[PDB]
Amino acid sequence: TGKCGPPPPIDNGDITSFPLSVYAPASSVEYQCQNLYQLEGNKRITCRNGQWSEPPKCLHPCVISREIMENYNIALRWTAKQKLYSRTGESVEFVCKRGYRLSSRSHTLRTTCWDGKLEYPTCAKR
Amino acid sequence: LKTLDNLLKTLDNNQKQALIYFKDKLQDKKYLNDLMEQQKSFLDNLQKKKEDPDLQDRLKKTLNSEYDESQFNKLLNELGNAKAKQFLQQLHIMLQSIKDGTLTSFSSSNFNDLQNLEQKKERALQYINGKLYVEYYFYINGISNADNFFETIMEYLKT
Repeated sequence: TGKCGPPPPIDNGDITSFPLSVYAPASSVEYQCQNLYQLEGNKRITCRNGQWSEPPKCLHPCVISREIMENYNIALRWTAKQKLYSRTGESVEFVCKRGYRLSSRSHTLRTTCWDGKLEYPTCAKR
Repeated sequence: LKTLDNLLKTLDNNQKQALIYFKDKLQDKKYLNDLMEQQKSFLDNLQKKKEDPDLQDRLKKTLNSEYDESQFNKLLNELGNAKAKQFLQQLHIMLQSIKDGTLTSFSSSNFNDLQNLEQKKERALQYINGKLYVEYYFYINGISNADNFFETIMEYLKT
């Protein structure tokens, strides 16, 4: 029979329903991520003839480092805060600190967070 | 007064309203805290890195935060008609993008602690106003020249 067992576990995520031991053919389950994690892939998985479709992933947020910002002579735009949690897929906006100009390629002041990884711009003494 | 009229003759209603807006923020003492924080933060960097003692000693003194119409007109004259119109036009776009809720920056992580668009609009407006004020009084005080004012404020006004 085209019956599946329990749907697969995913790091920092879980299914929206209570976990059953056996699943009927063409039955489906949906996933959710932990608070600051971002779902990447399809939200739903289906039991297709004894096998589940590919589960999504829950990608890590980026933690904006005060020390990196100080070493690169940058600051967060729009805020006085030097601490920020950025989700995967979101853009982070920076500015050069006063007395510094951009030394990295243009458009590096606006950059995307991806699974805990962020490329910080660099500024150098004017 | 001739050069000032020679600039105003080249400005549309959008640029003229941005001029009224900028001048209005320069007359608002509520932004003085922003200038003192910027002053302290800039002096602390120079002290830490043991750089430019002449500038540090000027930064230990009190900055002038008084508005004067002649000094305002001198900044516009030193920028020249072209840069002054580019600056007022970009100020218009920034303010319109905040008003319309279309400012791309609104989708950034930088605003993701805020629950609604009105809060986002308020953060953006209060930050732009503080930057217009800080940049003008750093110029008035001789820490930056007209060209530095232009390039620095255009970074903050980018949409």
